[PDB]
Amino acid sequence: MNAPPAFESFLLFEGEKKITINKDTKVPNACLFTINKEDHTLGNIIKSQLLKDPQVLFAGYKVPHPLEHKIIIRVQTTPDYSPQEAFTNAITDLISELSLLEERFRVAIKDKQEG
Amino acid sequence: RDIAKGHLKKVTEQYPDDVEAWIELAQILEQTDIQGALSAYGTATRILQEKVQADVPPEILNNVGA
Amino acid sequence: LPERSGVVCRVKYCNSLPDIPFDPKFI
Amino acid sequence: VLAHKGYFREARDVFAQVREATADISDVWLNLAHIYVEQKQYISAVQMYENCLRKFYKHQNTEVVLYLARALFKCGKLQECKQTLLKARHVAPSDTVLMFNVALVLQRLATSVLKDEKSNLKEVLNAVKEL
Amino acid sequence: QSLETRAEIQELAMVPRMIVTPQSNRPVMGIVQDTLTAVRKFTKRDVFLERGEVMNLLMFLSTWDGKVPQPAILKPRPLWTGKQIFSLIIPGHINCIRTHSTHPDDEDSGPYKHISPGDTKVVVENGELIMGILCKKSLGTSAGSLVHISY
Amino acid sequence: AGILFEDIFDVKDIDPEGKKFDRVSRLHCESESFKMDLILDVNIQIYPVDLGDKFRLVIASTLYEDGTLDDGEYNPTDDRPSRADQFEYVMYGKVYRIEGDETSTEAATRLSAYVSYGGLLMRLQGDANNLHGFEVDSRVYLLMKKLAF
Amino acid sequence: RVWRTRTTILQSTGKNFSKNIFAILQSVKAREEGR
Amino acid sequence: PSNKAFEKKFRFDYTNERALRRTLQEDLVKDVLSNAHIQNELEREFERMREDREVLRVIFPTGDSKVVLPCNLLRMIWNAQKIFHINPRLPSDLHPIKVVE
Repeated sequence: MNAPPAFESFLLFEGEKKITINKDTKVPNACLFTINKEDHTLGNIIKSQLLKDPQVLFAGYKVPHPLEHKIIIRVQTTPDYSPQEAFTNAITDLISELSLLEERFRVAIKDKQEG
Repeated sequence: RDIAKGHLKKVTEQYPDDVEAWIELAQILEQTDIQGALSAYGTATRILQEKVQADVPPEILNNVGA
Repeated sequence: LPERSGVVCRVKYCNSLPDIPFDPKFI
Repeated sequence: VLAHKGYFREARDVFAQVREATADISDVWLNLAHIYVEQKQYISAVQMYENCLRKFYKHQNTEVVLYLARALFKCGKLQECKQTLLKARHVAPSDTVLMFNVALVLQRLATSVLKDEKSNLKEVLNAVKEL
Repeated sequence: QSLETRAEIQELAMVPRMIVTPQSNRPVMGIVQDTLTAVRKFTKRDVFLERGEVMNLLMFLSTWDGKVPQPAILKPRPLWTGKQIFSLIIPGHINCIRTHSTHPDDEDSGPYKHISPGDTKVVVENGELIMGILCKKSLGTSAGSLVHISY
Repeated sequence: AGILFEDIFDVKDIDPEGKKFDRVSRLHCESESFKMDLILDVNIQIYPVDLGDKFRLVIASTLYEDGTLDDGEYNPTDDRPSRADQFEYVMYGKVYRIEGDETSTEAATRLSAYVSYGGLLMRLQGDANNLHGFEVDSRVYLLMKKLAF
Repeated sequence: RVWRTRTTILQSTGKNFSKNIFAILQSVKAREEGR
Repeated sequence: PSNKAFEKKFRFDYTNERALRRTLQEDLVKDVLSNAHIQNELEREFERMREDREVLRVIFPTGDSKVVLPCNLLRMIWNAQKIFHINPRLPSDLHPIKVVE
């Protein structure tokens, strides 16, 4: 009776932003990004990508509550580079990795199949 | 000398009754492992008496002393 | 004013030769 | 040569780098200890001279004992400075440089006892005869 | 169904005011079950975390001020001890000393009383964990427990 | 400066009382010049050391060559020249106890500085003259290097 | 056979001093030339 | 604690001037060394503690020193040392009379 329909785990309602930017009060150059309708699948990859940024002082993420289809990513960067632009870059390059991998798996298969 | 030490060690490991491999190793060990040289000269001393059943040469004793 | 008198010791920066090594000879 | 040329800053760093390979060259300990005296880190110099004497000399080496006395004087161990030079005079009494240093330590200790009126009678009587 | 009642419960029966029981003056809530074994495991002397791991753990601290503590081991590459990360969990300046469950009773009697070989003898100072491994003896519903002092 | 202490030590015993932990072991070391005694627990997994190993130990209050007294935070972004750059192993922690032969009649001749490296214990037991930069409950760095001979 | 001689007695157990002291001489040489 | 252990731990005899210079400053020890009032203040305080000791000895037979009490002085003292960075290695500026009053 109280099962939320499974689509509520990923479908955004009217007005819900897929991502929400919030400033951190405890430290400078730090934000908490709240992704709605998401889980660990998208969060850990972004976290790991942020760990590659030399201008990221702190980066990690949580799903405030597993029964809540919402996650909280915290980013903290150097004074010359905001956590927001860090997030921008951490999206910009993670997509790049997956796109290049798509091309390499596609060619490795076409070379494997009838070749 | 280091290559010789490594190979002579392998010889003593394969043939612990090979008195010559032990003393030659001792001769190299004198430079870098005085206890190792003592161990080799002592081992040659021990092997001669127990397994080859020949008396121990004084050179080994002198080297043990030195 | 007379510059403060230290303990009388002739300053020697040394580089003394080591004793000649006459170590016992291996046979 | 850098030390004789007055370049103690580099010379100390060099003597330290040589010392890293071996603990058996007294001159490296002595050169370091001399610079420690020149750099006024007298405690370290005293510690080097004390252990150098115990490790390398089977007898009290008057050279090291004198270097120690020079450091001890500045180190505030006037009691040990006095005792070290008295030991040195006991060892080499015909060496007039050591005899001078003994007289100097007696003078410097008395100078302290004689400046402050809080100093007692045995101290003053010792200071008078010692002086 | 009324403010005069809602407030009365809020100021008299609310949970945080109820951490300690007058029944025995000791706490009745403690770190228990799964998280207690895990914290014991976490507090061992050989528990290490890098920044990629540490920054994941700090995501779950509410009162953390957002400032990473200097790592207990700096070279060849920065490593934090579990107790080091745990020091960020402790609020304010707490000061407490407890004995871990595996503490040899004669470990404080012989030498190494202040430097326990078995890493027993829990010590919290200035709100930081300096020594020992945590268990029911130091984190449970017992007098002198760390939460008792926190309260 | 900020170099609270410095000497050459050699490992005389690894967890003689037996290994209680896997990645960490006790080191019972002694110095050469100041004749200092040292008990140090090291992460033997990342920095394995064997018995009889010689290491240069330099307890300093800070990692900066200028001795400008750091603040105890971890910061991966650090542009300043650091002593660790020319050092192999470095630990960091607070002094949690100092102990000497003090008596109701006279002060101690020897000082024992207890330090906890975030859980990793250390005890540098010495004299009341070397342990001068040492003050209880203070941040310090171990700055040590094994001597490659 | 003896390994320690008047030449080898002067040599270190394993440390090479050239690279560091020549780096120091890089500083000293400029001072000796008055640069 | 025995009478001897009790005295050596709670009396604070002011006759051992050496211990006083070890513990208090020169500007504090001269009152306990020369002021008869200050000495009586301490003697009275020690007598106060002695009397409390006889009391406790009749309050608590079986010598059960462990007790349940309002404020944790033992912990609180430590808390104070950490809050003010007391560092028990210097002579203290707390004149004993400040304590008694």
